[PDB]
Amino acid sequence: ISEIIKGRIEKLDVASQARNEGTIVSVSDGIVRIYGLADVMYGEMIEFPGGVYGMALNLEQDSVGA
Amino acid sequence: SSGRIVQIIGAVIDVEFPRDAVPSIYEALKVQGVETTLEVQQQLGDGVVRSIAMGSTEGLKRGLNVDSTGAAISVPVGKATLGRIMDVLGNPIDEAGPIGEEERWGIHREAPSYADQAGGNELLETGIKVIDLVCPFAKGGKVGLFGGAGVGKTVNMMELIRNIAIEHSGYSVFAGVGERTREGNDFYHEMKDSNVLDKVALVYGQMNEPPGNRLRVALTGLTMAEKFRDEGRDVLLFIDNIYRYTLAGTEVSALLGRMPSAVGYQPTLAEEMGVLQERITSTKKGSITSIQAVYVPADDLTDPSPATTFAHLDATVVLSRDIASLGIYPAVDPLDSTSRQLDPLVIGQDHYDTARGVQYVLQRYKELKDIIAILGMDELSEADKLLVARARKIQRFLSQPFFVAEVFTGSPGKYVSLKDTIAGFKGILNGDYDHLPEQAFYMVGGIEEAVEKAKK
Amino acid sequence: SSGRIVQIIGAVIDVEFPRDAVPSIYEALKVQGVETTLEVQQQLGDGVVRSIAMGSTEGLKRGLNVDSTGAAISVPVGKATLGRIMDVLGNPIDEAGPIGEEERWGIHR
Amino acid sequence: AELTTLARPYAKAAFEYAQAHQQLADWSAALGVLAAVSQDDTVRQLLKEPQLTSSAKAQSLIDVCGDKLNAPAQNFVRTVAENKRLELLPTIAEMYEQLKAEQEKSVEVEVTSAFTLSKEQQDKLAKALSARLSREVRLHASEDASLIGGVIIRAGDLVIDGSVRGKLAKLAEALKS
Ligand SMILES: Nc1ncnc2c1ncn2[C@@H]1O[C@H](COP(=O)(O)OP(=O)(O)O)[C@@H](O)[C@H]1O
Ligand SMILES: [Mg+2]
Repeated sequence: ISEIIKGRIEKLDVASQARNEGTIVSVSDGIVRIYGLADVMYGEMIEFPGGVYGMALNLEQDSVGA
Repeated sequence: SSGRIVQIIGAVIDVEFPRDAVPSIYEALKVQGVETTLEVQQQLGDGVVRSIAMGSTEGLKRGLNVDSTGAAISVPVGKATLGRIMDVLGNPIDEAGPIGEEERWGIHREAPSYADQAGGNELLETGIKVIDLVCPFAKGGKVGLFGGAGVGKTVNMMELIRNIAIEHSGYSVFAGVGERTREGNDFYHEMKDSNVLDKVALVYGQMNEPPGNRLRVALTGLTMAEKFRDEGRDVLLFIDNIYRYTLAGTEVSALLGRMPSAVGYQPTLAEEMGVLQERITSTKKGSITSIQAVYVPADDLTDPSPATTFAHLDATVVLSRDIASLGIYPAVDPLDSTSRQLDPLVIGQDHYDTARGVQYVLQRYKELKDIIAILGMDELSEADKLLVARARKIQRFLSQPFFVAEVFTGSPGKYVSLKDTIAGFKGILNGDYDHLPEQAFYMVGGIEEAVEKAKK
Repeated sequence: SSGRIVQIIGAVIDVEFPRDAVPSIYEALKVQGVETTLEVQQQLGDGVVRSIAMGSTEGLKRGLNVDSTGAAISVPVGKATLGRIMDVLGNPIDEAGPIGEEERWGIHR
Repeated sequence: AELTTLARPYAKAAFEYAQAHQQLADWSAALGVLAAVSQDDTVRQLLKEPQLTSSAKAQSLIDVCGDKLNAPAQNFVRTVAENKRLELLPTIAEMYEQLKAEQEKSVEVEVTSAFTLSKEQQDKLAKALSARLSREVRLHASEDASLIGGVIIRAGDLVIDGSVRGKLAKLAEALKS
């Protein structure tokens, strides 16, 4: 709306996250939910710390189930 | 306009379009880059459509642009489709290059109106004793081969194709729905080697293909048959398994947001079946004669899918696992099979009395079987001992060597005419063969070959 | 660090921890005012973990402090266990005093 | 569920507090600013991060708005964030005006004429519409070149159509039925 409200946002420190990277949100029974993997293809392989690998199966709207 | 993939889950894909450019129900969409087609099944709201992939989704991602085609799947129709193998989208799946189409029709259509239906009772001879006797088929009628797994649905259909399609002067459509890819190859080489491939259109959607492909293959084959019927021609339509159409709907129904009904089936089982089955009919322009194979889950004829199918057919042929387990083929149950043609006004009083006479003897034998098992055969009346001997002869005289089954039996095939069938069963019921052993009637053909077999 | 019981339903308890101190799956946790032991089953997000109580939950309430032990349930092993009765957590239940253990092993391998 | 179903409790809470403290215009401005800010692409993204806590997301939305939210509206924003409902602010803002309109006894009418805009025409229709609805009317006239001649009046779910295109529709169904 106003030039003031249009401002402030550049000092909000939102930055960005690469389309090929995401972050783990929850871990249950061998299923991991990830936020941010925008370029994932169904059945593609995901790399986690420690050399653990996963396979993307649910490409839902705001979360990837691996 | 253009849309973006927003949600991929198995074979189901959601595509979001501008709220002023939402594609219609059943409309075809194309993914940019990837070679994949999506059909709109539901309009969720806010410019989003729910669609099913007509291919694989392993290469699909969120955010891929999707294009609206403005229409439903359009497949090629007419003379250019004869002697060709095609997929659900109508693409050629043979190496013979492109098809010279002069028109494309949409797979979705209304059923012919109540005023367009036509009634005919022309008797169609098949050459099989059990069918020609208890299940007489009619030209322009609907036939169903009901049976479980491993009882003869494909084999029997191939024999009919051979005893009818090869002689049939008109064209023919063969649709392999959820079939084994090996059966499709054997049949293609068989039609090609027999020189009959020139008058048969082949559409294949086997078990290795995505649910959406197996859900629309039947509409593609039927759309080609409807173009020929509407030209005023007489057509034959053979469907390998129409159950795979219902199953593809069950596999995708839950992901489409539908609550399940009884026996874990889609709540739209009877309407999805009626919408397909009402188009396979003979109108006042041309006549479609159709043979469908109907799979029976776990051999249970009361299962919702088989149970909803009987009302759509004129001739119902039932194959029994208990008869096949005794090495008797065709494994047709003469007490569960029925036809609208089994009427004295249509087939004559002699044929009708012979068929009812055979059924009466077999029903009486079915209730004497337990007596014979516990007490034994000597504790029966003289009339019952004679009836049990004739029932066992009739049960073996219904077996027949087939030309398409020589690789399985080693024995040459036989074609029996309707006159010969009636004579052979009338003779056994009358008592003209009460001296020959029951083994003489097993796998022979006409009644003379039983007389020759008995001596040896 | 220390978490707070945020939810209790029968034998299952949810505990919230600071985002930089969330316990790993199967890590053992102890409730401060009753010393009841909990085993982490899954991580739900927002620093919240779900656990199963290794005892009765009667008398527990929301807001109680919970301590993470840094390891799974560990029990005594070797010759010292012969002729002794123990519970699920490796405590003696035969009134014969403490177990003369030289080492303990985690129960997940 | 429908966003309207999820936003109904929050919109009604804002309205019943605003009415009891003579703030029906302050909350109107605050809810409108909150809706706008939350819809911005940079703010949209910030509000969907797994690293930030509910309080951190709530605070960030208050700092961008500033003076536009009074103490009570600031507490309401925190309550919506604590419950994880910050994606419903545009809907909460819409439903608040509807409750207020029924209270002030007013309607925002959407008149659409065939090529005409005139004060003589507006005041001639607005008295009859006000009398029929038993409410004050805030006309929002516009142009609809599609119409051969006449006007379509939309008020709530009521739609009074007096356009020649409507007469053509009636004439067309009558022949085929
Ligand atoms: N008429 C027949 N004569 C001999 N064997 C037969 C006959 N019909 C079926 N069989 C046996 O069963 C198989 C045919 O089953 P098939 O027709 O594929 O059944 P379905 O389609 O019902 O699964 C053959 O391989 C053979 O072993
Ligand atoms: Mg088969």
